[PDB]
Amino acid sequence: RLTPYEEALSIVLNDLKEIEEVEYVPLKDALGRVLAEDIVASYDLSFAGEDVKKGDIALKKGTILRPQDLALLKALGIRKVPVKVKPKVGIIITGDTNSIMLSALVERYFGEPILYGVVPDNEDLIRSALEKAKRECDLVLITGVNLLFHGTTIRPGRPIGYGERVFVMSGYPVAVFTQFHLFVKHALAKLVGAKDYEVKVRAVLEDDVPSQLGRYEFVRVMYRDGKAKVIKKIISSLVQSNAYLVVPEDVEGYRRGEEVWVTLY
Amino acid sequence: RLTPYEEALSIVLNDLKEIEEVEYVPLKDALGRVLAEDIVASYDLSFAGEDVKKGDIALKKGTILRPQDLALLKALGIRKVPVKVKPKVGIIITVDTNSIMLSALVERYFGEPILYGVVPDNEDLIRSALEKAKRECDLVLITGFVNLLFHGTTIRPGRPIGYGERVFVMSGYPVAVFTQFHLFVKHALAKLVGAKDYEVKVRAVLEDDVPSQLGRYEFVRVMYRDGKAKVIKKGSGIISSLVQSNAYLVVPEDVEGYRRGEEVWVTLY
Repeated sequence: RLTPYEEALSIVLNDLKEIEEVEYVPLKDALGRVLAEDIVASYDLSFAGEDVKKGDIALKKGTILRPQDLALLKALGIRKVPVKVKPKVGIIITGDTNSIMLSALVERYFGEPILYGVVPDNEDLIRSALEKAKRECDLVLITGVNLLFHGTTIRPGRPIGYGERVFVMSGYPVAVFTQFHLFVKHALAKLVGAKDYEVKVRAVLEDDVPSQLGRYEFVRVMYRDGKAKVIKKIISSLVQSNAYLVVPEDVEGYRRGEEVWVTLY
Repeated sequence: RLTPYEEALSIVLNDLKEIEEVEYVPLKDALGRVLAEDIVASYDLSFAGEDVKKGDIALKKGTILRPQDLALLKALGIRKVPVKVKPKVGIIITVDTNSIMLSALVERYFGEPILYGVVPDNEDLIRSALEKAKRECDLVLITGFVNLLFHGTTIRPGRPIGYGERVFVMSGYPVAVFTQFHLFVKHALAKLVGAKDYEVKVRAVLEDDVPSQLGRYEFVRVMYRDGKAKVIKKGSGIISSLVQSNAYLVVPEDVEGYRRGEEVWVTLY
């Protein structure tokens, strides 16, 4: 009884509320951080007011601050910036490469990894580590709860579940990576109000893309200069790729030479 | 008598030798650093080694380490990764938004920023401020002395830019400074650390006309989304065009401009 992907995504997203916890940091330390509210020019910056006019929104809420954003803030006199507090993500691992991969994935995507390291196969130990993680963390990821769903149409990573602020993820690296990009990433963004975290590009396929109806497929690709090389394939598939093509459940596949969308890592 | 951009750029890159100084850092801290050397697998990781086989290069020198790159290193048992020691980049300024803009830009592009603050437009004070930065840094940026290999190029904005002896003489205008960083400093930093694949060109259909002129290498700020590029209307003291963009288009000087509806290359910030 697999939950179609888009459906599953909406469940997880509808079950999470943007965190309203604001905190203030010096400009230097604001790079990469998510702007907690609109910034309104309090004065003006060639009959001037060209840059930004008093009362206009200089930067919007959920802006992932870049070097030029810091530059603007400075020009507006803002010494300390209001930024969202990083969602703490507990990382539990059951039995080891996922611990560091997920730690880095969550750092790259607005979160604060919290590493509970490994937990052996004992439903007791697992349960405590997990309940511990649930108390300490805004969101928890455990590798293989009242699950709003378990088992999905994604490939790989079908067995994924989400319930009560926790994702039950796979144990295979590429499946963990797929699960993060198709689920966790979007969850982390809604929690912090991040805007423009994904870049979609047009690419022409250098290869065929074998798929199958009924599966939402995550395909790894090396995207370069308007072209995508499908990585035939096992961590090497992720290292040899820099982007991903999705093949929905009603698309049987794609043919060498046609144009599609890939999303950059 | 202006230097043409590409001629100018290869002058800077060819005068810079890759730093071969390495440091070993734990995996937890290796994210985004540049792998200093090819890593060959000591192990085998559906047949054995399908992932990586003994004696093969698992990761190439120059790789900007990503979450999965670190995961492969753990699999290979490399608790301490040989990474390049960040080039140190002195920032001298002659209020000021360039200090913090450049500092983040260098941070974003492989270097370690070192602030020397503002110095009076006093020639003596500039000379010693420079000399101090040359002693401590692999590269120096002065906004606002030097045996320059060129001074003034075809680029717009940021035309007066000069380079010589590890120092870029940069503009005082935010948009010119940003322009000069992406067209020159970013590349000089990459050459120094030996970074591979540090930029992404994408195809975009223009939502607007891109007016330019022959004789000038134009840096055009754009907002790229969903196969489309929106041209930002606005060096230049107006940093709002920098923030309302996420990519840039180059108009290479033997091109008068581009028209609405035409497809082009834009480079993501």
